[PDB]
Amino acid sequence: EFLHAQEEVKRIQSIPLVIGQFLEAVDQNTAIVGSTTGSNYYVRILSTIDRELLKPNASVALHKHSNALVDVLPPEADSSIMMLTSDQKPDVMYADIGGMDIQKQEVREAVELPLTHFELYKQIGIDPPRGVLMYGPPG
Amino acid sequence: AVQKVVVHPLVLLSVVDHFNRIGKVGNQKRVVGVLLGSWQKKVLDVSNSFAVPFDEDDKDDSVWFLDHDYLENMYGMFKKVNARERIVGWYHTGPKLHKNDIAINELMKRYCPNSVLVIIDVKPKDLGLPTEAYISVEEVHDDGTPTSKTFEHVTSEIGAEEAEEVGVEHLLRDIKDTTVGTLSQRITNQVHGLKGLNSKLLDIRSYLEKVATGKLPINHQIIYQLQDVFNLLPDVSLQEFVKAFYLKTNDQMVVVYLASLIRSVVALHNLINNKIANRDAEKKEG
Amino acid sequence: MVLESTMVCVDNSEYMRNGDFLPTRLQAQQDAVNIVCHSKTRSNPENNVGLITLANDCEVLTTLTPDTGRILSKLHTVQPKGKITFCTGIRVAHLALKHRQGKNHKMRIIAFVGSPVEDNEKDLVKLAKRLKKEKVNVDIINFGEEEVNTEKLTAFVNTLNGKDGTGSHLVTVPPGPSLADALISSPILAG
Amino acid sequence: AVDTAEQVYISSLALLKMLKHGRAGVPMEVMGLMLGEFVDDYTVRVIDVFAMPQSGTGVSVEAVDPVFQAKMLDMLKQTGRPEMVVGWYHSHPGFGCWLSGVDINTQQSFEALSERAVAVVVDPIQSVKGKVVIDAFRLINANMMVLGHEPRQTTSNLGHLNKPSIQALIHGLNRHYYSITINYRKNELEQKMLLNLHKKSWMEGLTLQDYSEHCKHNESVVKEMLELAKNYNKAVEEEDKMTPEQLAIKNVGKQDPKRHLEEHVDVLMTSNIVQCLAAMLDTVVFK
Amino acid sequence: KQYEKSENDLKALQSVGQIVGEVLKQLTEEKFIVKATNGPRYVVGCRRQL
Amino acid sequence: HNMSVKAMRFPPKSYNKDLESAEERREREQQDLEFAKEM
Amino acid sequence: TRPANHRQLTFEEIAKSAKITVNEVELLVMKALSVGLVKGSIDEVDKRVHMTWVQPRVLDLQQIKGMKDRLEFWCTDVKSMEMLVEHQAHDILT
Ligand SMILES: Nc1ncnc2c1ncn2[C@@H]1O[C@H](COP(=O)(O)OP(=O)(O)OP(=O)(O)O)[C@@H](O)[C@H]1O
Ligand SMILES: [Zn+2]
Repeated sequence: EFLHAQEEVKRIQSIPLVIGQFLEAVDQNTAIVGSTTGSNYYVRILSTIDRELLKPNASVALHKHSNALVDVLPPEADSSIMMLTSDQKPDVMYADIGGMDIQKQEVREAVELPLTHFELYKQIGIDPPRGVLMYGPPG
Repeated sequence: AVQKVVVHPLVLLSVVDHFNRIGKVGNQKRVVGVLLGSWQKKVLDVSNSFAVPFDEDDKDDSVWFLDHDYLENMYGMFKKVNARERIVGWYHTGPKLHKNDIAINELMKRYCPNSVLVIIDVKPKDLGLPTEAYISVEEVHDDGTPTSKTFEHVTSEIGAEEAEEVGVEHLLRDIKDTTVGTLSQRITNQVHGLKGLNSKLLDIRSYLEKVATGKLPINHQIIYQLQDVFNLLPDVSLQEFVKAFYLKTNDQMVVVYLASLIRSVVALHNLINNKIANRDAEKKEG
Repeated sequence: MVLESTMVCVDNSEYMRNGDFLPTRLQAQQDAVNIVCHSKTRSNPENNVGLITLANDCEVLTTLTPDTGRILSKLHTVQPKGKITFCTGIRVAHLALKHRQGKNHKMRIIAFVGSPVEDNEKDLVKLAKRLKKEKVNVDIINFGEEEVNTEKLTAFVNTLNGKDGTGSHLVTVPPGPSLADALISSPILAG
Repeated sequence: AVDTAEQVYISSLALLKMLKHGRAGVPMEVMGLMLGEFVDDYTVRVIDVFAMPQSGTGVSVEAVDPVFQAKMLDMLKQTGRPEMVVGWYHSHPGFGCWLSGVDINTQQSFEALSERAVAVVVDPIQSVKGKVVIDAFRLINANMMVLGHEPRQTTSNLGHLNKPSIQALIHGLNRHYYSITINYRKNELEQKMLLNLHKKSWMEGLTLQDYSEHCKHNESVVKEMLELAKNYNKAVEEEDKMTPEQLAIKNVGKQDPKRHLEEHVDVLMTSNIVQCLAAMLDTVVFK
Repeated sequence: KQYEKSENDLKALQSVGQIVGEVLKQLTEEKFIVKATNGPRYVVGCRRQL
Repeated sequence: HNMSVKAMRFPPKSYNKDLESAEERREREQQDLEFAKEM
Repeated sequence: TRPANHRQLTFEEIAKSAKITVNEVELLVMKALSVGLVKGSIDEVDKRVHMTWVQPRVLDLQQIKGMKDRLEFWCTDVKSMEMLVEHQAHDILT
């Protein structure tokens, strides 16, 4: 009998689905989200959601009227998608840049050297840099 | 050529209701009609159908008629309401392969290239799937007739669809052997499966009925597969079957041992989670 | 008007293959079918005229329709060639008339025979008493050439209008390639 | 008069025609007619549904073609069996159900022929198994609304059983149309021939399932299951601590060993026992 | 003809808007995710032929 | 494991009422629902 | 003719039954495996070949007796092994 009710509840996650973003929960299985409409709400949630899939800053799904949690989402951003890598390389060689021996090697140390050789920074523990600024005259 | 067919519950009932609506004839009428649908990615599909007016006399049972005007107007209405939907073949109600069902296909093959027929069941009982589809093949061959043509059965199954499953599971409401765990396969194929092998053992016994008494043609094209079965009966128990068999059983039971080894400890932890819910509730509440 | 439906059974047999009557047999009996279906059409707008044959392959060349453009289109380069099989002509003439839009119609069939028949008279008296059990009046009009003083047909029409049938006729073929309009001017005048 | 106990018997097939025709052209309000026998003053048993093709682009219930339903009407009269026109439908697609102002006018065109024509809405999105969202309605007279007189004169405890949906109750629900409690008609003739035919395997349980990779997969769970058992060697260790309601809220960011653990024991169990038994029936059945 | 041209507006006044949107990405074959020129982001489907 | 099941289920107690939602807040839901339905 | 128990003949037996010498029976059976009428492996050092598949021939109403009998008690092994499944697997699902 119970398994008739079990899959029965998921009709609300039909298709007219609006998007919020998870913020926190008061307790177990009742929470607070931040809508893409700009306002925030105290909402309820579907029980079958693995709650441990929540909170990087979770893209969640809201019912359009009853305004409660529906579904957890894979991430999305509508900026430069990801630099599509085929027709996206600005075909500039390192040899195209002449006369930047210090700074090109130095930024190589700062960016992709901890990317690959991470466990030297980890093992010696020299705190690889979080972000990097570069400036100067234009051109 | 044609891999298999896709049959829907909508066409499945959409024959049976017509057998009901001509069920008032009492005496004899086969439900023959026009089978509609597509075939894509070398997969046959059956989506819509209707039935044609048909009569038949037992004397001179080589005479059939399809009102092809009724075939044109209603299928024009069907292409009109649905340009996606088209013809896919035909069907007859198929108790036992009636005899006009050699040319019904040759009568209306001018519409569909692989003008497929479908035998259905009117009184549903078997230990399998009572849905049949043939296909037309012809032969200028071997020894039966210089004009020879016999249907060959393509494998047949009931195609499901997300649209129709709401109506299917809605209109079941009776019983459904879900909770697919350690015993779904046991009953859908290990209980039902060996009895599946029962009838397949029985059908070669039904062919064995001609040792000296049955029909007059003897074998020709039966016995290569028959010799192939007993030729290809599997290997006997003398080598590593029992060895490597004991090896791999002897490895699978390790994993079983670990799983049972965890499960008890889990439920024990759960009982400790109950005794905290007992001992510090009896003094607190009373 | 009166309820019937005309189902003409053309003769596409291999003995219907000369230019004996005027133009051709094909245009002669074809335009015979055209003027009698204009007769049945203008006498009653409900009647539909389709053509079946009694050949080796009794094809529904045209579906039973009140339109005649399919009849005129298919009867051009129709190739009326084949082995005649009249023993299935009775059932292929009858079961279509049970396939029709109304069994309330008068079951009326014209039949064209212009070939030597190899039926059994026992078989067509079984089918003839079958048509006694089915209450069907068929007026057979003979074309072409045939076994003269048409053999097995007088007994078939006689065993068709028997048991108070008494309304059917057998227009026999004259063995002269005349103009065939006056050959069929009597069935268009009286039954 | 009526007793608001109107008990519509429909079908087993008409539901399927409504879902298919309501589903294939779903974002437009598709429509059509209802073709069944009109039984007595209270009930109606409509056995068949045939759909009408649309007119043009536009979500509408635009017009009927009485040419089309005329030839369609006599089509089955001269092929199948005669039936009777009774009602009609449309499709509020992902709405639920009500009578719109457009729906009520073409309704009002259909009650003029027979006073007991039927307004039918299907909603083929919000329907899963036990949900169908049908609720056939019919107009109530706005004359009696001006009378202030309560219609339909309830003599049976059969009407006020279901409670009305609020999206219908926004609409003319209690002022312009009423609901009807319905059911369906099914038989054993249909039940077995769909139950024994939907999910049936063939010889699959009598197979081996990738005999070099069944055991390889049997490692491919155990390997991460060990470290998940290290989380299980982790999470118990913060008990006799802060109250487990805090251990209920607090564990919605990071994974538990507890549920994830008992998952894989079930998985590795059922994965192994089926291959183990299926591997051994063939040793006797085959030689 | 004057009644026919005014019969063109007897039904021609019935087209509805088709709010100008933009495709963000596509979740599954029928699950889509968009955002119009208005505000928030929605989850949406299409027609089966388009 | 079976005994860790059979010894386990004595705890299950003091499960007094599975209250669905409410009564008076249901009357307020049909009340404000009646306001939006007339609206 | 040899059953599926052994079906392992030797080159001396080909040199007896076909009276063809030791140094030509291997060239005979390499040609036989190239044509594909028989399918079996060739050992050289134990002078035996492991023939597995034979080309199917035709047969009279007498071989169907032996195939019928090897079928008949093969039915009841399915009945017998299935009987434990129905009996022991009875309470798992009624
Ligand atoms: N080896 C080089 N070193 C420095 N500049 C170079 C070199 N080769 C070419 N240039 C020129 O210097 C310019 C630097 O390009 P870039 O766009 O990086 O300038 P920028 O430092 O980003 O200044 P801006 O921000 O104004 O563009 C290029 O446009 C190029 O023409
Ligand atoms: Zn509507």
